[PDB]
Amino acid sequence: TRSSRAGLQFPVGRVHRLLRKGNYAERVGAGAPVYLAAVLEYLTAEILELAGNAARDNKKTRIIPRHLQLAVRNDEELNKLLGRVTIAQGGVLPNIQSVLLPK
Amino acid sequence: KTRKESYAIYVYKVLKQVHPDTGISSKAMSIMNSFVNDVFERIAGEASRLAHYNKRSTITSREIQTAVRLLLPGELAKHAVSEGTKAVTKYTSAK
DNA sequence: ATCAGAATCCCGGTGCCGAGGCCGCTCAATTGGTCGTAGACAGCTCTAGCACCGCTTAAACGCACGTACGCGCTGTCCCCCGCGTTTTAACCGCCCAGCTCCCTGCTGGCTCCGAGTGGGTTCTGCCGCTCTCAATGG
DNA sequence: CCATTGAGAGCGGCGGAGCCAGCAGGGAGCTGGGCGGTTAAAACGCGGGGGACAGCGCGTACGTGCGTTTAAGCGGTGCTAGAGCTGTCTACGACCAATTGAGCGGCCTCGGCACCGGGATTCTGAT
Repeated sequence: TRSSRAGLQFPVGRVHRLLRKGNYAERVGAGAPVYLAAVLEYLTAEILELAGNAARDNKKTRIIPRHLQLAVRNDEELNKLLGRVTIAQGGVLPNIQSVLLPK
Repeated sequence: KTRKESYAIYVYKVLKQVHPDTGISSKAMSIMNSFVNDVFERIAGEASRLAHYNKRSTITSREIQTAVRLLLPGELAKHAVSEGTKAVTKYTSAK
């Protein structure tokens, strides 16, 4: 493969195909399917990280959409990135405005 | 019975790399796959304009790189460039 | 606070269906390889970006004053709240329809095609490779 | 008496008309999906509390004006850095073909977790 040759889990082949076929440019370098597959791999790790955490915190062995949402909205940097994305079955973070609380 | 692709199995392998004793639902699996494709477009897209902007025909790891720096928030970008520059050099090692 | 009193949480039992795993096939990836061109890189020129100055003055700053708006208070009246009853929209049992069971219709295959009679002429596989005989060479 | 071998001869091959059979193509059975019955979310009833909103008044901050003060804008001159245009060589990518397992659908069993009925707690409102 090449996932091997770059220590990646993410299909370095698949990616090289998709760049060429998805009409981004005439020609496509050798490093880029690797650079990108990596960045894709990197980021899917950070999510899987904090969601899993969240599934532990929420006492489950399996990650459901909520755990993703919690991971995402609680992370300041990830939340920005997915600033315009609604995640199916995410729900919302619990947040109740002060002045609404009892006295 | 059509052979529809995804990133499912690799998402999993990476899941094991980070949370070995943890699993995932199909519903969340879709979200991970959606996430991957969305991010792939956004980076690929930026890269594409980058090339054009600079009257050049090739999307190299460099184009991808700077694409990443426009697409990602300070810290997440930072690590991304790492893993990016790393796996590339490690790739150009082997042959 | 101090009370009971809800409503909510956490817990142990049970249960079922989607996770996560393996079976094996196939098609996308990888390999080895050629060809040419995009773009790297070194050379060169020529724009406009930076710098720096002083004459001019329009803009900015700083303060004085009071006006009219921010907001804090009150006071009233009613619009939504929570608790509850009845109507309606959603979940379980029956009846009707799609997946299914039956007939209807074209085409290929098979059989038959008058009795009798006379005469005629043509047609019973053909080559060739081994075993045997007894003629005839020494 | 001895003897290779031509010749003899024999076997292994080299038209036309009319019934039934087969098939393929189009409706309405019994298991799935759409309507009736039951039953849970919604519309309505009831009535009281607190929030909206309007009025008022106080206190003060922000608009206005003027005199003082600061530096923007002007155009004018000088300097070279860097962009943009140029010119050669070649590395890296696309493209073609042939071989190989990574990845997908299809498969079954199994356990993480939805379900709940009981007992543990953590508040809310009344007092």
